[PDB]
Amino acid sequence: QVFRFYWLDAYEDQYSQPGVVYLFGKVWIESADAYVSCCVSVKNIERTVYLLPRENRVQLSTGKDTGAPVSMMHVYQEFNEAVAEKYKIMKFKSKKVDKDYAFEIPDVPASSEYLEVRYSADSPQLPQDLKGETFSHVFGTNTSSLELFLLSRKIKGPSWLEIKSPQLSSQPMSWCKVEAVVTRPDQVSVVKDLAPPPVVVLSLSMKTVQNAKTHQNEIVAIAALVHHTFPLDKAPPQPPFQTHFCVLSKLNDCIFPYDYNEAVKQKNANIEIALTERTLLGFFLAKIHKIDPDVIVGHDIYGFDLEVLLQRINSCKVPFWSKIGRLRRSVMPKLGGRSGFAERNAACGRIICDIEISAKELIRCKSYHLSELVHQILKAERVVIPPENIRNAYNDSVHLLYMLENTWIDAKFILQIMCELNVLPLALQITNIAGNVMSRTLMGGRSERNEYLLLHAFTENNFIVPDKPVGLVLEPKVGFYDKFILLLDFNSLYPSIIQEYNICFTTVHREIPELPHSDLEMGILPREIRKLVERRRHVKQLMKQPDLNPDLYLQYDIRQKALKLTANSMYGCLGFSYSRFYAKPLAALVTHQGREILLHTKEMVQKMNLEVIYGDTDSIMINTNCNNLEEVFKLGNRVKSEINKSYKLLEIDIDGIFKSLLLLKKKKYAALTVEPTGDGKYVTKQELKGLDIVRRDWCELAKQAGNYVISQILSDQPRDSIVENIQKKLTEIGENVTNGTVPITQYEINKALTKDPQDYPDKKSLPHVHVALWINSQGGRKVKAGDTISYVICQDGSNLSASQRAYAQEQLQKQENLSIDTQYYLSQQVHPVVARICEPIDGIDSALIAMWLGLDPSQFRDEENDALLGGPSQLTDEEKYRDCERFKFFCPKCGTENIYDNVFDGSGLQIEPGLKRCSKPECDASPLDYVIQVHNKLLLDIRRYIKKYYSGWLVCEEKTCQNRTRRLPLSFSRNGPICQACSKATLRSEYPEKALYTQLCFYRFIFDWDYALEKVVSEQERGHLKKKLFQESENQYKKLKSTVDQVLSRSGYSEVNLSKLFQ
Amino acid sequence: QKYGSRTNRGEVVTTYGELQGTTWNGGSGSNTNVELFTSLDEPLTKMYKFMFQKLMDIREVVSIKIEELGASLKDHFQIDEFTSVSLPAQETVTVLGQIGCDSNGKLNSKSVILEGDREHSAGMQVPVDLSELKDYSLFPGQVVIMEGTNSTGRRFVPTKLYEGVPLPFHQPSKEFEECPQQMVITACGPFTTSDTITYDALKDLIDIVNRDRPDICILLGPFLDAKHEQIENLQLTVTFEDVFKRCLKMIIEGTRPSGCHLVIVPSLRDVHHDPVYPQPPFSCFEPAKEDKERVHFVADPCTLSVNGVVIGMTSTDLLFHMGAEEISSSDRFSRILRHILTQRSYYPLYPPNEEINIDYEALYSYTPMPVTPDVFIVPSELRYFIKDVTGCICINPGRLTKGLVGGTYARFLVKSGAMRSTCISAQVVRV
Amino acid sequence: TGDRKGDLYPSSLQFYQHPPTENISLIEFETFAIERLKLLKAVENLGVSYVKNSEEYSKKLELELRKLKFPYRPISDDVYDLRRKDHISHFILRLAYCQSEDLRRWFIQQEMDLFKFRFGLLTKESVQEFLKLNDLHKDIVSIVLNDFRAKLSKALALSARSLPVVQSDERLQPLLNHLSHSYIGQDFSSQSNTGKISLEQIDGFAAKSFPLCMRQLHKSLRENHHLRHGGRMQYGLFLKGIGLTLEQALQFWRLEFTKGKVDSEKFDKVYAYSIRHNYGKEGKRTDYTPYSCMKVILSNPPSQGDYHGCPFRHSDPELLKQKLQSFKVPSSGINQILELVKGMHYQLACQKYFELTHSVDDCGFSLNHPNQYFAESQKLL
Ligand code: SF4
Ligand SMILES: [Zn+2]
Ligand SMILES: [Zn+2]
Repeated sequence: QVFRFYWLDAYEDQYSQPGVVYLFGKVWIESADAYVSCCVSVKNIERTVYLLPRENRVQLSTGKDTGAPVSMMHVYQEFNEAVAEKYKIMKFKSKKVDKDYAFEIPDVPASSEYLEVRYSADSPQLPQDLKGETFSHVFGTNTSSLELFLLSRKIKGPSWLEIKSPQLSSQPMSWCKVEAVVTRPDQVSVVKDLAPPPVVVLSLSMKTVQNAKTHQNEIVAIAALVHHTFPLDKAPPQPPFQTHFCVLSKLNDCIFPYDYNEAVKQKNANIEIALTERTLLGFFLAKIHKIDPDVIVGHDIYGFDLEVLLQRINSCKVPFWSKIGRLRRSVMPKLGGRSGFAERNAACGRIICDIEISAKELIRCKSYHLSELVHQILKAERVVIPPENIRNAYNDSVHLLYMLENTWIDAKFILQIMCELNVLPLALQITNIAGNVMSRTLMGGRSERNEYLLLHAFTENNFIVPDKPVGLVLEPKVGFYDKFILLLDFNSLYPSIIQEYNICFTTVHREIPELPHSDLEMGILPREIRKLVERRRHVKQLMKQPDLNPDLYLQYDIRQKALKLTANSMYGCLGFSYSRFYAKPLAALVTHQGREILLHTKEMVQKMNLEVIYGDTDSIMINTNCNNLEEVFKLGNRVKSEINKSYKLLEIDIDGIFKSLLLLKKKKYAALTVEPTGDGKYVTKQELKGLDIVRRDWCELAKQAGNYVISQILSDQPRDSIVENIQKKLTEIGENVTNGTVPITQYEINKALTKDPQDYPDKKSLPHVHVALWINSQGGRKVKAGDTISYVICQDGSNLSASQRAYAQEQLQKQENLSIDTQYYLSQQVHPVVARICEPIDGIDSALIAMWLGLDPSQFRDEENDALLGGPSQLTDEEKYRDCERFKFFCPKCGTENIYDNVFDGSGLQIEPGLKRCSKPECDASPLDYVIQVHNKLLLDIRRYIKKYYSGWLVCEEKTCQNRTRRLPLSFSRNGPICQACSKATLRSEYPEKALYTQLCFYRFIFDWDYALEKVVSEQERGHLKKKLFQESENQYKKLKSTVDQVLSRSGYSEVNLSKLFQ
Repeated sequence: QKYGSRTNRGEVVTTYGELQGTTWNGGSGSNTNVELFTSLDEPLTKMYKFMFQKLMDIREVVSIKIEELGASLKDHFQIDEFTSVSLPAQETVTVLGQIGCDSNGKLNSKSVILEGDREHSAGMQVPVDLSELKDYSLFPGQVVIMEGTNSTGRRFVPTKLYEGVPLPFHQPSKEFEECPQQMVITACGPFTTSDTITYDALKDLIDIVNRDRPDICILLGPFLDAKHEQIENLQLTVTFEDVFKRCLKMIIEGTRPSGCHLVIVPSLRDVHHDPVYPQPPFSCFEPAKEDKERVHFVADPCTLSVNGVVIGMTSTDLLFHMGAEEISSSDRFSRILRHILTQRSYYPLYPPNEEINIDYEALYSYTPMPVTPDVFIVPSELRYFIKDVTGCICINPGRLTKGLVGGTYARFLVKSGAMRSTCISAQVVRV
Repeated sequence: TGDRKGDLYPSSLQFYQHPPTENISLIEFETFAIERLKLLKAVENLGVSYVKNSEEYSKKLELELRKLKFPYRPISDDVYDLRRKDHISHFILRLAYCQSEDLRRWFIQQEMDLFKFRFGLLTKESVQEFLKLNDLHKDIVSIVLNDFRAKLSKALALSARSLPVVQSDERLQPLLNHLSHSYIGQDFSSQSNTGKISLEQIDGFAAKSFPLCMRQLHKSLRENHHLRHGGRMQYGLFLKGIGLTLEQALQFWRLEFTKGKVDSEKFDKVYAYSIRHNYGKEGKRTDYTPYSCMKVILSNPPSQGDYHGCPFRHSDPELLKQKLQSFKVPSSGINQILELVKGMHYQLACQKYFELTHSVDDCGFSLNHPNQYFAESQKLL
């Protein structure tokens, strides 16, 4: 008897049953004319271990070579005598094998003969660090049974497998229709060329509610959409589902509405009413068992749905939790811990598709919440029932039916997003190319996907695979660009580097290792990357053929996408520390070569009179400087040619075109995306990335101002017209505000109360908390957390900060002593929202915007450009010290302040040291007399500045956040600490180290007699100052400079350790 | 005027331990061996370049602090696995982190956040809901392990707060078994009255030292207070260094008859010294050849070994700094002292108070407590006390001068291996 | 050997084998880096302009070495200092010139040139001394240079391998990442004493004193009565550099724009602020600082309808030739200029133009700023 079945998933339990692996899949039944789920148990997978012989026998006690050549008979004898019995190994098979090894373990020859020992999986496991007198290392001690099986039988992803001499299980082991057992793994063979079977897909959504008392999420509704024959090689079906079911429950003393049953029946749907959560979960498990989906698709299914399901099953004491999966398990899986939610295998034997992970892999979006995915992929609108409304829906049957329909619509959206992205065909192709388990392909994250490609490649070439473990950025050129902008995709950079330079585990010696010599033949990893690239090229060439079947076109498109994804992901095997194949030298070499390529590309583009306005290992953003799209395409082709000339295997593509671009940061820009319709005509679409304001307490005035500014920027007009229009609108808004023509409703600011107002530590500085406290004091409906406070900043003649002058609108209309603080509404509401978009434009600054609004610019006043104009090292003294506080000394006699900013005061023969005469003409006191006081004041000022620096105040760089905190968070982006108020901008030091260093340098400057004489002072003035009558002043100034010199000598910013730089 | 006419001179305001006679006498530092506690980490004995802190370095130091304390606590409690703080948790998980306030104000039960380390949480934060915790005592910068659940993925709800684990005490060698009991007089600045710069209280204390002949005299700063009204308004006719030199000469020369080992600890309020914590020792004074072996310029904080007895001391007002931020479910000073001992740092508060400059690399290198000290000198603006916290005698002698009126000092007797009663007796006495 | 010296610097020439181990100041670091950058740029310019065996090359290189105080002649404390300079600066520039192969090559070339020059100044005795200290007539230098080059290339590779350790030092990132694009001329932001210029003079200046980059803009402003942002900045700042006062500039621009599609009110509302900022001391340092040649060449490339930039770089060669023909410059000179442009020696091309227009074989200065150009023209009157 031969058992043919198409396998989809595998499960291994190393601790429970050694040497047994379960394969789940489809088996054709003629009695039913349909495919049914089947579980096949493969047992007796023997541990395979490789013992590495030594050159000369070594006495382990002393560690000294005995000089006796070690043949493999010696290793066999040592294993049979010492190792075999010492670890309770009874029966084993030994053999001599020739294997290669080019991985990260010292003292293992590239090619060598090993003793291969195969013994049952029930026997104990040898230590990883096992060593003997005859053998030095032991490989493969912890190899998993599933890995051994897949690599031994050459099973690469889902496929049709034939089983010879299948048996019948004594007792059911799975929740599958058919079961079979194979005693020897050699009985499973890979059939070829047959088509995949259809699969059952179940899209699942559930509504839960948080219990304020038990602090747990109670599943209150579940909706499921089922397609029983879902293709994996054809186009997604229309409609994507055939059947569906829904289950609804009451929320534990939230009784159903009077006529729930009648309404549900009238709806004429497959709705089941459960009187308890326990019954709901039992019904769900029964339905999952009966339907038996091969794929369950959800949103955040790994992280939320499955975890909540298991918690509610073990809380309500629901039997047969394992019906969620396919294997009969008694003990629930351990919590995620470090591995993650996905790597728990709650639904073992079922492929769980989380559209969050799949979307993150296959499509770029502003966010991966379900509503955003619905908006971007399906171009639809998704209605979110607020949490407080779910429990209020149990008042009317209509509301409850609406909630259930919302769950059904969410399931439909999940299935539609899965179908549109073609997640399942792509997962199948990726699994087949890599040769791993499909479940781990759809898990994502750190799950093994390309490690299996490398494992197959190395095993096919007589290698001992390693045991499983147990980037330059061209910073954005912020600004506005009215010319076409070219986006080039460099995702193929690292595979191209590996191919071109022949970087491999076998070609690089393991500081960044030197490049392999050109004489060496291609390595295994470069060969695999080349195979993938050439396969994609062949598939694309076949696709270019005209008059082709659309179905085959879709198949080839999916295959090409899978090949590209695999090729681009290959690098992760070498780069990631958790990788099975982690090789720090190889990753470092690849990164260094990538840096070189990026810098050379920048140089080329610059030589072509174009501008690289952004650059990263994944993309390049170039300023074409052209107003014609045809010339843009020509320049793109020319750039591709110039790059390919210096790097043949680096293949680049154009990822998009922008007609206009306001760029503040990668992921922070506004642009006019260009979609070319052919024949030189295109369509422009606005695209704003990263411009949303996290803070929602903004008056409508500021929101409208920002919207108008963005509209002007994203118009096809030149720069001058845009700036003129912006100035017009800002002046108009300022005049309207000052003339009181603005509707009062547009001054209202709404802010949510996330706590009781008395519980805010910073209540004094918070205006909405002030208004909430006032509201509570009045004696009406007290405002608790979750309430929205509306307020207007009003001037009342109090000389109090704007936070204290916050009033409710009714109070403003009633008191008659309250007026809207127009200055606040123009400086703190409109100006930030407008400058966050207008400041990047060259020629517009915050001061100019303030001037246009009608404010006082006085209150609002790139390294490459600095180098082009002299650099930080060639600044004049005035520019170097223009932000430094000057030395203030109060005269002991008259008490008038003296400001010192230079060593010398006056011109010509009237020039004398500053500390010689008081600034008050009527005062005859000489500060040089009270030099002890000057010394003390200098020390106090130095202490003040050091305290300011060590205060460690941080401000958010975002104008619309400007969060000020003393606490440095451990959460860092590539640019620095991530602001915890908005979670999207970097925290910058208010008083950086450079500021303190420059302040101390300035205090040294204002007492540097010699420097002032040489540089600052003129010729005649120098002559007049280089005589006697000033020697005492010179000595006192030298003493005073000694203090600042002493302080600076203790500063780490003023010293460069050349030993640390050059090594 | 007020200080000179005081009537409660010599009054014993607080007592602890074995009752002693009305008069205390010492060995004049004859059979006395004073050194810095020899631990694995080298001590702070010289100035270190400062004013250059990279945010990355601060991040690394804080993360490794959390990681190291969490590793020790995990080994002690046999905790299996730590879980990322930010991730949702439907079932109970154990999470390691540090406490903080979600805003710049003072911490309260509704403003608590837990920030994880880089190893287990990628530095992510999470709000904390203390409704299900029956008993707790939390301050910012406190490394904690909690069992709790995060059902919404947005608010962590602790159900268990693991207790602190203090370091083991010191096991003295027999080398000092035959040494006699040693007398230690400890006083903290300011040493001059608010309206004078003559150091009258210091003169009285020196007279007391010469009268009683203690074996060690521990003087904690400030010695030239920065907040002194004369200093701030620039009325001094001599440089700060000169005033400090005069004060140190007075102290050292005046104690010559007593032959007492002087241990000088700097303060962040020393207007003449480097304003950075951990504070390096004073280095502007060179004792005469006849006092080199008697004067010990130590760093803030300091761990001293006196005939095997380990004395911890810090000039920083730890209790005032942490009292302003500690939140409890229901003696407050005892709780704060136990927090300091269990965190194993002489300054566990993060962010620090507004009055202390912290160099975080130096903080990592020098603040760690080697062992749990037998005596812990912690001067504070708060009231004087002698408390027994987990077997450590924490002494707050107050400050020698309290504004215009005289203050207090402390005297205690220490012998290694006594009875654990390494502190025979202790008394807070008036000047 | 005054206070802290030693035998670390026996001979003037060295192969730069042992990195320095001292602790220097940030000011010293920056000064040394910039000084050696000036020296290497001077070497490159002299190599392009003259034949390396020529006596003019030797004289000019000696003058540059004396001006920047580098070792060139064959242990007094001062001498020691110079050698230390050389030793540290070199390695600093290594850190600057190892990121990209192009840069590496450039560095190597310049270094080799300098080394050769220095060897040519070694007396036979000294030469032997050198050959001994490093464990080693006309032809010998070649071999020495070969060795040097080998070593230097290796060193640069190593430096490129040790780059991640340096990028974390923000203090040194702005310098090293951009040294190759660092302006090494004089400052023009602070006018101090720029003289008094009447508006009536400006046109005359454009005949002979304005470099082409500015001349073009002037022409555009006098033809279309308007300039785009780029040009507005460039030209206006240039005017500031030549001494136009704020009021003067306001008049100038006013009139010009008023001569088309602009009325006084408009100039007061939209454009005036620009000029004001150009004459202020607040901004991003690109708003009140006259643009240098490099700033004009390597930043803000003009698009169609933009009349700013460097003509020697941003104009098609043929077009440029035509332009030169319009200026009636002798054909041979034109050829020279074009050759220089083909070598990307744009500034040098401009210099040659200067030398032709003023009929001076040697200008006596290195062109790195348009305002400098103007000033020299006026010095020649
Ligand atoms: S080289 Fe300099 S001065 Fe000459 S045209 Fe170019 S930018 Fe102007
Ligand atoms: Zn005066
Ligand atoms: Zn922020």
